[PDB]
Amino acid sequence: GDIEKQTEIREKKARNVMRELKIQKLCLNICVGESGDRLTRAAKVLEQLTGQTPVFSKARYTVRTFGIRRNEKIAVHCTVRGPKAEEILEKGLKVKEYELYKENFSDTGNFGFGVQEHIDLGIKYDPSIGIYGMDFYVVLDRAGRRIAKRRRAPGRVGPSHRVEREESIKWFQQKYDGIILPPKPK
Amino acid sequence: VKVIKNKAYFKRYQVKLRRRREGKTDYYARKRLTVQDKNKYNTPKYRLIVRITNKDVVAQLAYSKIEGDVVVASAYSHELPRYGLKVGLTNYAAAYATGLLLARRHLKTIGLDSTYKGHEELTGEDYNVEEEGDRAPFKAVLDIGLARTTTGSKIFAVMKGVADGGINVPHSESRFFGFDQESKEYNAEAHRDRILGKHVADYMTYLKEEDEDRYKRQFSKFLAAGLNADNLVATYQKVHSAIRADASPAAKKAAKPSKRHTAKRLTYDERKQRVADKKALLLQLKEQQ
Amino acid sequence: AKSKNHTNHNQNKKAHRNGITKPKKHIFLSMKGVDAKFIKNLRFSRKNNKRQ
Amino acid sequence: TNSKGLRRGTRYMFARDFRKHGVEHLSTYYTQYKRGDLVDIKTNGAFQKGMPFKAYHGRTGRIFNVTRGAVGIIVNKRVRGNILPKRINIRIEHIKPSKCRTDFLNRVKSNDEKRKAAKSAGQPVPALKRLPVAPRGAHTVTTQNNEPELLAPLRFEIVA
Amino acid sequence: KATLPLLRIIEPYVAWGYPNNKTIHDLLYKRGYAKVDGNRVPITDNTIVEQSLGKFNIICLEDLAHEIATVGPHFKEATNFLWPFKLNNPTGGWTKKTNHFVEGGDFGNREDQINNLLRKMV
Amino acid sequence: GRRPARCYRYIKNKPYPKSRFCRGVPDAKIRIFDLGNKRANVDTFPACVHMMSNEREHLSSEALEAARICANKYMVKNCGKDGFHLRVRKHPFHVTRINKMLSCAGADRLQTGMRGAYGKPQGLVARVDIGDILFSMRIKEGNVKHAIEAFRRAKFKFPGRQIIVSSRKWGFTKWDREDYERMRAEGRLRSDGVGVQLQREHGPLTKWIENPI
RNA sequence: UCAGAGAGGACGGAAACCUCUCGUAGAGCAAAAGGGCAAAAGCUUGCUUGAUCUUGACUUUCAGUACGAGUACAGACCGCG
RNA sequence: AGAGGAACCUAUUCUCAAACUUUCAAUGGAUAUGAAGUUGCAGUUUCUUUAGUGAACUGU
RNA sequence: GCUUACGACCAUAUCACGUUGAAUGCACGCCAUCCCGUCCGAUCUGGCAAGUUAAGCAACGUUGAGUCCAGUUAGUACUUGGAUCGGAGACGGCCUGGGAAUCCUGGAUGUUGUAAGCU
Repeated sequence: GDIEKQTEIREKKARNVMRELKIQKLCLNICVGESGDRLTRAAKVLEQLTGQTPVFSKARYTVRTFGIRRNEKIAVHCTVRGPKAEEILEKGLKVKEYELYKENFSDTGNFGFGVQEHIDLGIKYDPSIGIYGMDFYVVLDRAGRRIAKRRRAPGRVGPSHRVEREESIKWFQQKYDGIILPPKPK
Repeated sequence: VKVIKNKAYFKRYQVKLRRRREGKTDYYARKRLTVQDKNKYNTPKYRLIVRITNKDVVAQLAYSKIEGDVVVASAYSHELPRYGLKVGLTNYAAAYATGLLLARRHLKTIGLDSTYKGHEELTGEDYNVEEEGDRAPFKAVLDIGLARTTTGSKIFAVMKGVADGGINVPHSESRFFGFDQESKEYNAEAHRDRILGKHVADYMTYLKEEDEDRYKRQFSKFLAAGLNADNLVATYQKVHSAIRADASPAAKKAAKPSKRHTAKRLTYDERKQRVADKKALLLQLKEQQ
Repeated sequence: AKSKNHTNHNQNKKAHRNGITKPKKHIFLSMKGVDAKFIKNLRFSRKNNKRQ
Repeated sequence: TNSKGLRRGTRYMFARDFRKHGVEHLSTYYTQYKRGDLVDIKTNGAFQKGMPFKAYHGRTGRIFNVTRGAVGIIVNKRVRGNILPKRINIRIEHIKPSKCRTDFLNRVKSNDEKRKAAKSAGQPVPALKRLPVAPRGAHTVTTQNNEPELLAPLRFEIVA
Repeated sequence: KATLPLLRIIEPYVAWGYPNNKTIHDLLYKRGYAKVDGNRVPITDNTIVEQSLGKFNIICLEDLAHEIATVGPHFKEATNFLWPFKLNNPTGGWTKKTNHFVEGGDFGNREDQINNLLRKMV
Repeated sequence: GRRPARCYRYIKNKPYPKSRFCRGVPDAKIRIFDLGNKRANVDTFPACVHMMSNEREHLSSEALEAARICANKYMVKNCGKDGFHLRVRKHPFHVTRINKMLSCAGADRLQTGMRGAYGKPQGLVARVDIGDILFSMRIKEGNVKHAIEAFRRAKFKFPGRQIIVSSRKWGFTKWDREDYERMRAEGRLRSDGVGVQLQREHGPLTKWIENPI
């Protein structure tokens, strides 16, 4: 009896216009593992790819195995929002052949992948620069996330308004006709 | 994975103050803003609260007590349509007008408006109400809340409006619009233009030249109100003149009857009855499954 | 020949022998240690009040 | 022998109450203090400036000076066979108004008001002295629905 | 309530109780002394009583006895006018003097048995 | 050699547990604390016997283990390993101290007298009070005689006086046998291995349904 | 906003860096221990020299001496905002 | 020490703390309980306040 | 019966899941020329008003956890003062007065001030 009305009202609410999943941001990372010319060239690569200067991340500790010293710049990262983010994500998914694994999506509703060589991203190779691999991470979220991020009177997003793994997977499949490969042999 | 928010966690948890939990009051700054020296005893210390909502500007005068602040005067941008403006009630010009309205209103109320007229010629130059006669000018200290203190902010626009209205608000021109942080120079002409809304008219013209559709999408209700890029400055000047001419608060209406719109809390008997009904239903389902 | 031997045995008895003397009642009249600005203003006020 | 530091042995004395740490509520500063008032001293560990000495914690004193954010207090301290009226400058956060004196002031106000009212109305002067509770007077107790119960001591039982 | 705590404090060293008419009259007549200018003066005449308590309308040993027995408005003056009674040791002796009355001893509140004790002591 | 127990018999000092301040404490002699059919279900052993102390003294780990072995051997030989469940309800946590002194001729040359006489750890003893339960055991009603005889044999290994009694409770649980039976028949007591848990009323009816009480 | 946990991402692994959730302080605050601290007293950063000149009062030890340390003011000239 | 999902999680369980504690006595410490007080009126101040606004003082 | 600004007490106010939300309002929201700040108009800042109660927020629901109050524990534990009191002692009771706290049980789930507004 009342279950039918409850279910139909829930579906109608879910069909609200403010609940659309959208690409909140795309984060590009390159951990070169050391400082100097290689790091500078990786920063050059990222600048070429996105169009905005990246930021250098420094080591937090010292590890002899990694040859890494504390406070040394070892990574270059950037964050892109909007149509440029969509274009770069499309290029990355073309490189990955629009194929992803079930385990690549996080329980919160984001997902990432990596490219071994940035030449595959439609960037002309430069002998001076070289070849760099990089990490793509797409963070999706609906409108209204500003509640949790604004300075004045932050709140917490409602459970129904939060995103989930299978919803992110459906978004990926529908937008990009993405393929979900079988889990990798453990 | 070990559960973090467990019984012991909740037993030991201490909740912050209500307004800090609500993220609405900064108590560190409040203590310094509101506490009066003990050798001045119960003499009120006056604070000019400035707040900007998504659609309105709120300016208030208050002083603190053990059982809550005492607001003595207030002025809102949504109250400007009585002095003209129907739209753009949040921009720099609206903020300055609201501040001026608050200042004139409270000076009228406490009977000092005739003695202190403030700066009646908009020029954008820094103005500090100078003491006249024996009665010193009314004094208030600015309270911005959680707003960021950037150069040319509308909170400082409201503060400038109040100071021009003629209330002694200690301040410096550093964070007014037209102050160059690099060269530390103050452009009174630029500040006056921003107060009069020339930036809004410039944006109107820019969008009109660029694209008609975007211009309409951006200034839809401005056009409906009949405000274009050649009338806004005069409109703001007229608004200032009207505010200075009259500043008494609007009259109050009658109290309409009220009816419950929300659910009322169940009683003890109702709750126990619901418990019994759920118990019976669950037993029925268990038997039938 | 240890000779430290601290104690508080008979001290309360000695103190109460002559009674415990409570503070006088004029100690609250002096303005010693009061704010200099307030004392200055008080001096000015007292200097000027007309006797009749 | 013990060390003679300022805060020796104040581990629990200067600590905050359980689930009571953090920001200090502002009625503490809004409270009005005037010279001649009585105040209790209770150190607030969260404010390391203007702290009273441990020997004055929990003691009541009289204000003799009111500065910007502190007060001078005269507190009695026992030193051998004399009680010294020591003067201490304590900040507001370590201070709380004393209620004994305000209760006495209320009683005096009520006494004066009753006397004035009776005199104006022509009544005799009423009694305005606190009296020790007198022994209970004579009365009668009824057993209706309250019949006495016979009580006897109980036997010992091995409660394993 | 302002005197019972004192009795509890001094329980081990005193025997006290509720005096009766005969006890009060015997105490006042046989062992009555007045504090007159700091001097212990035997009360052999009603004029001695009247000189000190005449202001409060107590003029005779009977008036003093009534004041004491009924706890009149001038009980304080009436009693403080009397020198502390200096009683004789009871004829028959004590019992323990180191245990409460309920323990079969002597100290503490013996209620109306103080009259029995005073019939020997006085 | 170990000092006589009479030296550390009575409780005189404050508790001295092994902690960061007291280091180099030798391991206590008694390690095992639950013997017999310890993994028994709650209903296997409804009868229960306690062995209380009548002295405020120190029960050495040595004495505790001696009594443990004595009772365990007696019960293993008389009733089988799986017929009882014995629980030593007292853990040695108090540390005693010894101020060692040389006992040879001419020792006075190197002896330090009473100067700086603070001792070093010697052993672990269990502080006991009047009414404290030293040993407890749960068995079948047909083995109470063996229980009492075992506790009798064991008590002579402890200093002072001990009293052997039979408890009205259901085994080691906290309910008298009649109330335990009634509550279990009702469904208010859920098995907790050796013991049981009370299933209180309040809470969500969703978990209520899993066991309607 | 910390310690830490969970879940994701080329080389990258238990451990490099990036991302999102949770996180009452379980971190950090030069040092011993104990108090205190969450739009801070912690981290990042801008500007600075109040770690300056001057006299009294007071607390601590206490004989109510001194030194040392500290507290609340008063006068001057400044720093940040 | 087992119980329900080798470790792990959950709910339990036996026994403890001079340098553990949510809670917390009895004894104990301190302050106040009027004339050096309470109400008003009528003056002073260069202190304080936008302001007789306060604070304090003064008065045969 | 509610909304906002500023508050007082600082969980009876917190936390989890869910239902509802009239009007004002708050909020999300659109844009980024200008002021302003960022790797990034995400935050901050500025100009706006197409759209939404989806979230925040408010009210309500839960034999909800927590918190708070009360009962019970119990005249119990402990304790002031007394004894040429019992006992080898450890300790124990009696006389004289104070007098708790867990488990467990039941109930409550913010109150309120100034100013402005809706109904």
